[PDB]
Amino acid sequence: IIGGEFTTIENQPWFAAIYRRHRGGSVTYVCGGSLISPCWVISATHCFIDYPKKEDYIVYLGRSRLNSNTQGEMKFEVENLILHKDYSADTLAHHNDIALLKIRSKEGRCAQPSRTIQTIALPSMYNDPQFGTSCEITGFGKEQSTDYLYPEQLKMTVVKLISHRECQQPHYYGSEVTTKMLCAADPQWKTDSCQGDSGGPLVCSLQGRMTLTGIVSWGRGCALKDKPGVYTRVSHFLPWIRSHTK
Amino acid sequence: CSARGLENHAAC
Repeated sequence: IIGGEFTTIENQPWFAAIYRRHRGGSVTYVCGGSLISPCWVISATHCFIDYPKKEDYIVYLGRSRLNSNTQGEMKFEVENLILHKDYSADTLAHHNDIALLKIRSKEGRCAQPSRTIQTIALPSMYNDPQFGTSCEITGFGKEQSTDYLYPEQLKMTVVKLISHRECQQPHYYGSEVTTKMLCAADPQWKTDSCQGDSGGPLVCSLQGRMTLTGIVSWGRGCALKDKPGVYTRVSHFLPWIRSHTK
Repeated sequence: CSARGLENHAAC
């Protein structure tokens, strides 16, 4: 998250921290995700496509720090890793960038809701906030584009939704953005998602309800003029999600 | 590789 503010998991208790274990045993952060039911996390396919083996991953819930345990957290293996059949990628753009992880602990259990671990609601179909609406993004991704390290503390920021028609303009992303994607940015381009924020939540308040509007997917740079963040538009994948949640 | 869409990719 470029700019924004530090936070803790109470302020985004559906946020899932996804890591990958290496051959040799080191563990590294991959991507964010969101808890949509006790046994399911939703994320982005591009996070997993090069290493698509479920036994490679570890999922934490209730975690506010990247490399240190948070009191109350829970740790899960990945019982199933479901990537979208029609995934593709450009040089920049990722299509159908959505993934489901079914989570199960060493004891065989799913998430247990607590002050630090909650589900987030999915949107009603084809129902998105109007352009210019302020929504929030959360993650452990870089704080500057040139950084080498990820922040140790979770961050969040606010960005505003951009119309299809505006995001479509050559000097933005032209044809790269489809109707199954949502653009969002800061009016001064000063805050954004970045590397390592992928898979995480874009949350808007919809009919007085906090709703998973988007999933962090792609962008040219970060916090770059005329280059918004691009999000998978969750309201256009409800049959896919409904069906795969077994 | 320095940005979003290539997280966890072998070529990065």
